Order: sequence, then C-alpha cells, then structure tokens
Amino acid sequence: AISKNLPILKNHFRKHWQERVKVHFDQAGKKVSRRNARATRAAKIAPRPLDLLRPVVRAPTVKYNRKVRAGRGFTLAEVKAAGLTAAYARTIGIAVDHRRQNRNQEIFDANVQRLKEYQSKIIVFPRNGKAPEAEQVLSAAATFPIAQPATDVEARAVQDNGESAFRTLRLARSEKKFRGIREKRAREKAEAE
Amino acid sequence: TVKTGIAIGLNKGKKVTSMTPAPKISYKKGAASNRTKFVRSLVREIAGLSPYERRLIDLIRNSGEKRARKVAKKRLGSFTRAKAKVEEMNNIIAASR
Amino acid sequence: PSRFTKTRKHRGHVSAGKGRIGKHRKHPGGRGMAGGQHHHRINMDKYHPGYFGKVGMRYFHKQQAHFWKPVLNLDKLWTLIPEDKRDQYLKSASKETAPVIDTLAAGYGKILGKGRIPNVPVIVKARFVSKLAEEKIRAAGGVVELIA
RNA sequence: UUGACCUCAAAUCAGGUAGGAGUACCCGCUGAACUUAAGCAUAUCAAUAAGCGGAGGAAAAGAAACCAACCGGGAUUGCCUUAGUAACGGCGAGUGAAGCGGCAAAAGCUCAAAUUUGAAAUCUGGUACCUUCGGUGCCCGAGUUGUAAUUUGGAGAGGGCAACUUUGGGGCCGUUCCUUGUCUAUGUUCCUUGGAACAGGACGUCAUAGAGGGUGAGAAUCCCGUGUGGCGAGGAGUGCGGUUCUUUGUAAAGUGCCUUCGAAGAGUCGAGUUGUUUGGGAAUGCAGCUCUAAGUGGGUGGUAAAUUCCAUCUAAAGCUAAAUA
RNA sequence: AAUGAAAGUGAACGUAGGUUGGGGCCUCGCAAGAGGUGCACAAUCGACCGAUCCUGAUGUCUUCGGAUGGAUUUGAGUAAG
RNA sequence: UUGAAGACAUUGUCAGGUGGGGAGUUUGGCUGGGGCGGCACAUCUGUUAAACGAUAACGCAGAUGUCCUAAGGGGGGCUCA
Ligand SMILES: [K+]
Ligand SMILES: [K+]
Ligand SMILES: [K+]
Ligand SMILES: [K+]
Ligand SMILES: [K+]
Ligand SMILES: [K+]
Ligand SMILES: [K+]
Ligand SMILES: [K+]
Ligand SMILES: [K+]
Ligand SMILES: [K+]
Ligand SMILES: [Mg+2]
Ligand SMILES: [Mg+2]
Ligand SMILES: [Mg+2]
Ligand SMILES: [Mg+2]
Ligand SMILES: [Mg+2]
Ligand SMILES: [Mg+2]
Ligand SMILES: [Mg+2]
Ligand SMILES: [Mg+2]
Ligand SMILES: [Mg+2]
Ligand SMILES: [Mg+2]
Ligand SMILES: [Mg+2]
Ligand SMILES: [Mg+2]
Ligand SMILES: [Mg+2]
Ligand SMILES: [Mg+2]
Ligand SMILES: [Mg+2]
Ligand SMILES: [Mg+2]
Ligand SMILES: [Mg+2]
Ligand SMILES: [Mg+2]
Ligand SMILES: [Mg+2]
Ligand SMILES: [Mg+2]
Ligand SMILES: [Mg+2]
Ligand SMILES: [Mg+2]
Ligand SMILES: [Mg+2]
Ligand SMILES: [Mg+2]
Ligand SMILES: [Mg+2]
Repeated sequence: AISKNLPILKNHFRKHWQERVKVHFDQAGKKVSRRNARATRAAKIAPRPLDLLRPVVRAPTVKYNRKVRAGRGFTLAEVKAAGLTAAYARTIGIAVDHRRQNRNQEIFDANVQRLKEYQSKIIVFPRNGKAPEAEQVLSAAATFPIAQPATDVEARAVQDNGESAFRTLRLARSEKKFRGIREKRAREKAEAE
Repeated sequence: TVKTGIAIGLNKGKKVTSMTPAPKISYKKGAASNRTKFVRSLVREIAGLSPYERRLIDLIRNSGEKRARKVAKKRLGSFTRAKAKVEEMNNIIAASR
Repeated sequence: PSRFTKTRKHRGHVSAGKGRIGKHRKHPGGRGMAGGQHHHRINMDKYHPGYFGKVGMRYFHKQQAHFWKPVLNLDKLWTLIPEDKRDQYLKSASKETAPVIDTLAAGYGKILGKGRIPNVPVIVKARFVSKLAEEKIRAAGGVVELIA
C-alpha cells in the first residue's frame, strides 16, 4: 500500500461515510424557494424594506482591521446622539445592539451620520389613517451603502527626516523585548540604598 | 494607552480619536450593598463558625498565618481563596479581643 | 467515459491485465501506510525522508491571522498605482507631488527589496519593510512611512 | 366541651390528565465486535450498530460568566471558507476542531432578590344569568411560609424639579391564503391501402391551444384535456385595504436635569481524586466521591506555579419565529 | 518568496555575471567555410536571500545594538515570473 | 411495641493485596517434510571460487558480543626464534 513517488494522502473515509453524503441537488430549488419567500415576505411587510438599517464597524484582528463592514446594530449611544430612543428606533427599521460600545470617534460619528441620513430618507405613516401610497424599496443596504473611508490623498510632498523605518521597527521590537529585564535592573539598583 | 501608530513594540496599533464609553452597570456585579453588608453580618452572628473555620482560628492563634494559609488552601482549593479566608479569620480574632 | 477505458479492451483476455501468476488479490502489502518502518521502509526513505519522528515546538491554539503579513517586492510596487495614473507619475518625477502607495489597502504587510524601481520618488505606506527595500526607495528619493 | 391549625388518608366524590402507535429527520441515555494497524493489547472501526427513554412539524440552540488582543467584534442555526490546518496519536495506523472573512436568515426578551401596607390590589372552582375558545354578579375556596402591579443589569428604583409628546376595543364590506365547482378554438371534406384510417396523397382551419391521454394502426383540428381568460361556492384569518359602532384619558407609556441608592440565583463556583470522553497537550467536556468559597467579587484569557497588572464577560433561574434536517 | 524548531530576517558588484558547448538569425564568401549574435537546454566557477558557525564598526537605558568581513557547513531558494 | 446492637458495624468513594473462577491476546525464522539439534539470522579470516570483480549449499577449517592510560601518540636505543 505504499509505492512509487506519490504524495502521502489523507483521505478520511474509514467511517461509514456513505450514510452521510449530502448531494445538493436542491440547489436550484432552494434558490427558487428563497426568492418566493423574499417576495412573500415583501408583500406581508409592504411598504417596509426587507432589511433593517445596520451600522458600520471595523472588522477585528490585524488581518481585516483595514476594512469596514456592516455590524449587528447601532449602539445605545449612537441612537441617543441621533435623537432617538432604542425602543422607538427598533420599530422604525433600525437595528439596535446593546453589547457594542463606542471607543472611536470616527466610527461613532459615521454611525450617527447614517442614522441622520436614514431619518431624512424615510416616511413613517401615522398610526391611524391618511396613509399615502409610498412605494416599496426592498433594500436599506442598497439605499445606504457602506463606504470604505479614505486614508490619504493621491500624491503629496516627500518628507524625509533621515530616521530609517527599518531601524524604527528594530528598535521598537527591542524595546519591547527588554522592557521587563530593564525594570528589574532599575529596581535591584534602586533597592540597594 | 495611546497607540504609537506602528505595527510592533509596546503600544503598537493605529492612533484613533478615543471616546470613553459610559460604564456598564453589569461591571458592578457583586459589589457590596448596604442591604447585603447588613444581612451577611447578621447571619454570621446567628450561624457562627464552621468546623474548618474553627481549626483556622486556632491555627492562627498558635502556629501563625503561614501554616493557616497552607491548611485553608487544602480546605478551599485556591490560594487566592485561602489568603482571603485567613484575612477574614484575622478580623474575627481581632473583633473578639 | 467508460467507452475509452482499457476495461473495454481487456474484455476477452482472462486476467484483465493483472497477470496469471501474481493475480489481483485484495490487499497484499497491507492497507494505507501500513509497514512504513518495516516492509515499506525503502520507499519511505527514498521518496519521503523526514516522515517519521518529531521536530520543533508545539504551539497550542495557533491563529493564522496573527501571522498575516503578505509580501510585495519593489519589482511590483508601481503595479499598485492604477495604469491610467501610472504613466504620468513616471514622467513627472517630483519631490513635491510623489504618489502615495498604501500597501496595506492593496492587501500587503511587508515590502521586500527584490529588483529595481524607476528613479522616481514615491511615498510608500507599509506595516513592515526590509532594510534593503527601504534603501532602494530612499535611493530613488522616496520615503517609507510606517503605519498600523 | 366546642372550634381551629398542621400533617396524613378515604370516596364509583366534581372536573381533568398519562400510558399505546408511528418513528425518515430530532433530544438524551446506554453501548459492542467484525474491521484497520499486513501479528496485537493502547489506538481504530465509533463517542457508530444493536438496546432504552422523550418530542415536533420541525426539533435542538439562542440573546454572552461569548469571541478577541483589533482602529476590535456582538444571540442562535446553516452554507462557502478556515483545513486535512493548530492539535492528538504504540507521534504508528490513523485522527482533527475553533476564532476571524463572504453569504442565507435575522428578533428579541422573562423571573428571583424590593413594604400594596391608607387597605391580596391576585387566582381555581361552584352557582345564576348572558352576546359562550369567553363575560358579569353572587358564594365557598387558594393565598401573607406571599397571589397582583412595579424593576431585570442594555439597567433600574426612591425622592425633588421642569416640560412637552403618543394611545383602546368591536362588528360589516373587499383583498389575501387555502379547499373546491363551472364556462371558455379549429375538418371527422375528397382519393388510395386496409378488418379498422389515427397511414399516404389532396384541399383547408385554429394556434397565448402542435403538453399528455383516449378512440379498431403515427390524430393540434373525432373525444377528454392543453392555452387564455371569465363566473360561482365553502372555509380560515385580521395578515391589511376600506367603511361603521363604541373613545379607553382622573388612565397608560416615553422624554431632560438634580439627588440618594442600585437588592443580581450555594453542596453551587472552585479544588482534589477516580472513570469516561475531546484536537484540547501538567488534564476539552461530562459524571461519582471528598473538600467547599466570595462580593471593588466571580468566570475566561488553550503550559503547571507564586507575584504584579490588564482585557473581557456576569454562571449556578427562564421563554423565543426564520434561515437547517 | 524563501528560510528557520523559533524569535525572526528576507533575494542585481556586474549589460541579472564569467567560462565551455548550443538551434536559429546576421555579415562575408560560387560554395566550402570564416566571423558576429547566440534563446531553450547541459556542465562548471561566481554573486544574491534564509539557517549554522565565526568576525564584532559607528553608537549606547553599559548591555543593548549589530556595521563590515569571513567559513571543506546548510535550504524543497534568487538570478527579466 | 419488645428484645438485641450502637457511633462499632452497614452503605458510598478512593487505595494496597488476593483473584485461570472469568475475559482478551500471544506463543519468530531458516530447515533436503515438520520436530529435536544447530545458526548457515548481525558479523570476521582462509578455502570452496573456475589467476579482474561478483558468486550457492545445515560446504570445509576456524573466529566475534571482548581486551588495553597503554596494548593509544611521538622519540631514542637495541634485536628476535
Ligand atoms: K496492468
Ligand atoms: K383517573
Ligand atoms: K472534537
Ligand atoms: K478528564
Ligand atoms: K468587546
Ligand atoms: K476580572
Ligand atoms: K462506622
Ligand atoms: K480487587
Ligand atoms: K484468574
Ligand atoms: K528435516
Ligand atoms: Mg495477451
Ligand atoms: Mg487469474
Ligand atoms: Mg501483486
Ligand atoms: Mg369522580
Ligand atoms: Mg467494515
Ligand atoms: Mg489486525
Ligand atoms: Mg491481514
Ligand atoms: Mg487476528
Ligand atoms: Mg440505534
Ligand atoms: Mg404529530
Ligand atoms: Mg422551518
Ligand atoms: Mg424549541
Ligand atoms: Mg443578558
Ligand atoms: Mg455570533
Ligand atoms: Mg490549502
Ligand atoms: Mg474520533
Ligand atoms: Mg414603568
Ligand atoms: Mg395509437
Ligand atoms: Mg459511554
Ligand atoms: Mg429553550
Ligand atoms: Mg484464558
Ligand atoms: Mg518454519
Ligand atoms: Mg544482509
Ligand atoms: Mg576473484
Ligand atoms: Mg602497538
């Protein structure tokens, strides 16, 4: 069972795997159903859009923190800053999230902007009569798209202070590596008095 | 903190304009109220000490806090809990005198 | 498809191409990687040296995102300016309006130094840089701005 | 002696409820060996088959004692990825997840711990009446060893001050949704063969209908249907569009400022040890036994320990559509 | 984009090198040839990146930093994809 | 209710012993069949071996699992049966 110059393989089929094969023949059918359900939901809910308004947030980790994306819901602070209560906002198509905190003014200010633009571009019918024919827009996400913020300009003046980014990186790496030993030395020194 | 704006070293990371969010009341979980302070005092008076606590007060009296902590650790599991427990028994000893 | 297989051409030849003497039996040799230190040692030593035994240190709960640092050589670099704007910036080589190249936005974590850039100042934003990459950018009148 | 109370009984007492079936999928328990390792015991097959208990149209899970270490994300589930990877492993054979990212679907919340104390404000039953999936009187009873209102950590409560905003519940008629009924084109014209024309040839016709089936052989045009559109009947349900009756408001809710407070689940958590299990490695989860906490506490932060910080949630109580099977 | 167990570091001395071959093309020859240029590919000597072992400059949280230069060492590398 | 018994015993969890009563499994190879014997199973010298190298048999005659701070290294003087 080993022979020739071939890769070593790792095909995990030593259990009763044929009992649990899922072939997705319903791919096309599930797509028609999903679409019918969007249509059915849209009719039941009309003229409301099929989605709640969602905030912008920074993705976590060094790998994706360069991006912004839609988050779960607005903070209580952002909703208050936009001149709104959480209880009301939930009923007017805004997702609210009690867990997320604001620790960054840029993302906070941008989210407050989203809520203001939204309250401008909706019409809440009164809870009695009069109800004017509005016409249904299905996507809040398409109406209020998430823009990636701009970092810099296209071009500008070169400013060289002669420091060396490479040396800056090495020194920073070293300062971290010896912080602790250098604290111990500047205790064991200062103690003996 | 204040991040340095580079990708390594002590306070690595992007500098952004900070906010300071309002304190979540959940963070005061198990802070002593006046009600619980009072009830806990009363029930100690009624109920008194458990056998291991009595062994601990005797051991502080004779063999000192070092040996007490060693026993409290065995009895409670943690050293953090044993330190706290021997502290509590020191205050019971000090209140009687 | 079945019509082009040798199964079709073996129809009528007794042994189906597996021999009269040796035959096609079930698992002579054992299943899978059986015998790697015994009767399959020669294969393993010849084509997979290093297969048995341990080297190096374990790391529990390793998250690959921690190690994300895709590399870009200077060779490329000008590829990050769009092709429309590239030709103007190359002919108008100016310390006053050097293009900014955000290499993180482009999806890179470190500028390495392979090859040669045009003698045209550029501002390069990066998380990391090699020593030689920095020298080559500065020798073209550029700068490396470190970012996070 | 008479009457309570507590606890425990009896009745063919009044009214109910469980069992058994099915069992594809779902929630648990219990639990193999064949097999692989070219032998075999750990391992693998498999946390599978068989056995047992329990559900529904879905179940389960679920609004963080979460992930992280970022410029941070934000209930659960599922798909694409992560990845045949980190890790486990007679480090052999073999095994093997998670975080982030893209998507489908999206929905949030409830108790306990509080003096109504100027009024147990609460609720089952019986009984009479009524407009009966229920309502109103009246009467026993339950209940202070605590039933309502009020609050659930995102908070919130008690005082004090100042302001403006917003509301309920019926029928009736359309639409909706399901179940049904009915009506809605055009050759059976001639010749040949044949028992039979639905075959061949000729000349037409309808076509939003030339799907399919039947009829004495290959039939759009003989019949039923098909296509298009119309007209009925019967429910279900306010989902929501109109109309009509009653306007709940001395009520209810929301909001700013000041001030005093801020109750938050124990034989649990955690620890040791034993067994089992996991990719989880000085111990991933589960369980037995022993030990057994705290309140600026407690849990987690994937290498044991002490010391010092920091970050992040808020366990030991509970409900919840959809995407999935 | 490699390399290293890892922290990490990370690919032009030069016409992206020299030498020997090398199809085809170019020039001169009636032609034989002679000369030039030589892609792929082959052999060989170098250079470059990482590991290992040495060396240890200017500097300086006086123990950090690690220039420069080496080595019968090593890599599943670079050297117009 | 009446005797006994009494914080002992019993029961629970862990620990040491005992435990073919029972469970699971194993119990090399070569070989003039197999077994007994031997090792021709890792090896070394001479021969077989056919004057390069290779070369079989449970062919022939033997050896190995050690021994040595000198019995290793260098130099000097000397010469053995
Ligand atoms: K063959
Ligand atoms: K009954
Ligand atoms: K697992
Ligand atoms: K365990
Ligand atoms: K957070
Ligand atoms: K903490
Ligand atoms: K006893
Ligand atoms: K025993
Ligand atoms: K036995
Ligand atoms: K024999
Ligand atoms: Mg043949
Ligand atoms: Mg055969
Ligand atoms: Mg074979
Ligand atoms: Mg009865
Ligand atoms: Mg099988
Ligand atoms: Mg086997
Ligand atoms: Mg076998
Ligand atoms: Mg066997
Ligand atoms: Mg079964
Ligand atoms: Mg059912
Ligand atoms: Mg469903
Ligand atoms: Mg459920
Ligand atoms: Mg909560
Ligand atoms: Mg989540
Ligand atoms: Mg891959
Ligand atoms: Mg497994
Ligand atoms: Mg209220
Ligand atoms: Mg027919
Ligand atoms: Mg089990
Ligand atoms: Mg539930
Ligand atoms: Mg036996
Ligand atoms: Mg034999
Ligand atoms: Mg051999
Ligand atoms: Mg010879
Ligand atoms: Mg000698």
